Amino acid sequence: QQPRPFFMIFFVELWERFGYYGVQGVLAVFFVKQLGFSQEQAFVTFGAFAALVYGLISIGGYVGDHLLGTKRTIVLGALVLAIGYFMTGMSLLKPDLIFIALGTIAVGNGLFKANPASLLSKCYPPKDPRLDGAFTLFYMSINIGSLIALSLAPVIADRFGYSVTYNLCGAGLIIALLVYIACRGMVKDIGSEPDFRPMSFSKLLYVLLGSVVMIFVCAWLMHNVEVANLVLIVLSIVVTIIFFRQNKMFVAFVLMLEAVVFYILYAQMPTSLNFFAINNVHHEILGFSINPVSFQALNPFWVVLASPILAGILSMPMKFTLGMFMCSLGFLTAAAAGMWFADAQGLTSPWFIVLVYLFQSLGELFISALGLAMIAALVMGFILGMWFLTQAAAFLLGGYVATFTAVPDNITDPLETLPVYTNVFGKIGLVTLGVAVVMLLMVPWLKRMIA
Amino acid sequence: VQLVESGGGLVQAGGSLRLSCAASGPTLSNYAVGWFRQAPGKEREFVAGINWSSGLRYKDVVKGRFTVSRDNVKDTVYLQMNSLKPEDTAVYYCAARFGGMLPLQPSGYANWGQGTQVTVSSHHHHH
Ligand SMILES: CCCCCCCCCCCCO[C@@H]1O[C@H](CO)[C@@H](O[C@H]2O[C@H](CO)[C@@H](O)[C@H](O)[C@H]2O)[C@H](O)[C@H]1O
Ligand SMILES: CCCCCCCCCCCC
Ligand SMILES: CCCCCCCCCC
Ligand SMILES: CCCCCCCC
Ligand SMILES: CCCCCC
Repeated sequence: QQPRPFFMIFFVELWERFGYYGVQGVLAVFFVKQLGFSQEQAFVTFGAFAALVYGLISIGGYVGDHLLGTKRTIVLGALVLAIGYFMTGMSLLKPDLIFIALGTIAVGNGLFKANPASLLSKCYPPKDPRLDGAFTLFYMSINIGSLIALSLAPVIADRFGYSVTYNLCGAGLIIALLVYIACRGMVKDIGSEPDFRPMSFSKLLYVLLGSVVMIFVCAWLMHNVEVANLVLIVLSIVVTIIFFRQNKMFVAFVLMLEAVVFYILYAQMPTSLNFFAINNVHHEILGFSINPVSFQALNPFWVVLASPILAGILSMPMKFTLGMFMCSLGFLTAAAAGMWFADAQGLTSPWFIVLVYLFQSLGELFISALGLAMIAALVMGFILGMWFLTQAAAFLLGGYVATFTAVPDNITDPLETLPVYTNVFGKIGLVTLGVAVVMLLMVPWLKRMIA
Repeated sequence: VQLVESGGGLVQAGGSLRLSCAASGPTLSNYAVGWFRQAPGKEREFVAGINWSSGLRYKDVVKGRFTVSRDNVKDTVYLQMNSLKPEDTAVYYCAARFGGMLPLQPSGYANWGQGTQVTVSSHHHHH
């Protein structure tokens, strides 16, 4: 049904994302248990880490386009990522390695992420209809990888420990690298223009030097968030000031403010929503005992189901507004499950958490898929810069928001934590409901401006 | 998933037993461990427990007398019972729930030891 290179790209993507989510799903619990952070520290640090993971993507896109090539940067990024995962394994012996390891992962991701998408959209002539299908299939592969990692990574960590987990993440990166290399043949005429000239060692050296400077800067930032806050505040206010000095770009700015809200919301799945599942939800479903951390796998799961369906089934400000409403509903459902359908002992049905994740995934299916690709139809380099900037700012802010649900180590009564989760979740759901209402109000104006 | 209880016995009032809960596959470090007891004719009731980061919880009637503690090296959880009274006579279960919470009812806990008999007799020396 699809070209031969499609399936290569599909599986390299699956394994890379398997490693990444194998880390994300266990990271905050790792900060709390293994490094003895308090939940407030773990949440803000996870914030900084995601912020860099998503802020650095722009760079990898540019390095693949104009310095090194696309297939080269896929190899380079996979190698730096495997090194990061193995470093994180080695952090258990050497704890002071942890931040450096995370920085490596961030930089590794920043170099790698944008390229396979580029590679994929060159396996097809410019108007081949199959494109859309492949893209959704591409998304599904990401989510299959995510689905598997979040399912098994915590189980593995509990029965064998964080070193074995992280090394499995590495091993998955190595598997992706071997697939790509053993299929170099299939991509012999595919790539960007630097993939067919010989490799400039000058540029390669600059990319290595800068990668390493960026690794040490990531590590400095995740250990000292207080200054990461200021770095991104100044960078953001200044890039909006040079956006406000310099009609479709204004609709892009409104769409980015809403995407920022949606990313603040997405940031909760690995932190506060995770700890809500740990603390106030039954750890059994259909009679099976499950590790509560595995509940995060519910996000990719619904995506994997609903994206075919929803790909089989207005336009831009409308779909954005729809997604906003969906996320609003996810948090109102969480708060309501806490406030009214709890046991005498403060525990709640995991079916309520399944519904939360369904609402969240639908919101993702609208906002995340559309906004990035269609901010590009509204448009440019400066706005990807600012788009990744503000998404990173969103993750920082999400971590700060998570801290409102943080629980001291000595609390052991679900009935004492339950009111805290429901107060924060209700307030979140209500604020984003107001936001989606204003969005709806502004929808027709924006549609006229887009035309 | 599977806990091994140990330490039960017959003791005289004012005496002392120590129960112990260890686990097989998983590490008990990621678990709150509660000790429940079922007295003849009654339902399982929460005695005492310790969460994954050393938070403690106790039933009123055992405060002062029962101490919960955790050896993370040996991967074991201990319950010291001093000043035992005849109403402490029961089957004692340990239960493990992942994380930092210690709910009060047996339904908040998915992994369960086999039980151990504790009997405390009114036996006193003759005056
Ligand atoms: C809702 C999404 C659920 C994701 C799917 C879960 C992954 C499948 C488990 C891997 C194979 C089963 O292996 C094992 O089975 C038992 C019962 O099933 C589970 O339960 C056991 O382990 C986990 C963590 O190790 C404990 O939190 C749990 O209370 C314990 O009893 C675990 O899930 C898994 O360690
Ligand atoms: C495919 C050709 C292999 C090129 C590898 C060059 C490695 C240079 C490392 C420089 C050290 C900083
Ligand atoms: C005293 C512990 C310090 C650990 C630093 C480890 C660096 C390893 C680089 C590969
Ligand atoms: C496609 C060839 C990749 C060369 C980069 C290797 C970096 C050590
Ligand atoms: C652009 C909104 C930033 C909010 C920071 C407190």
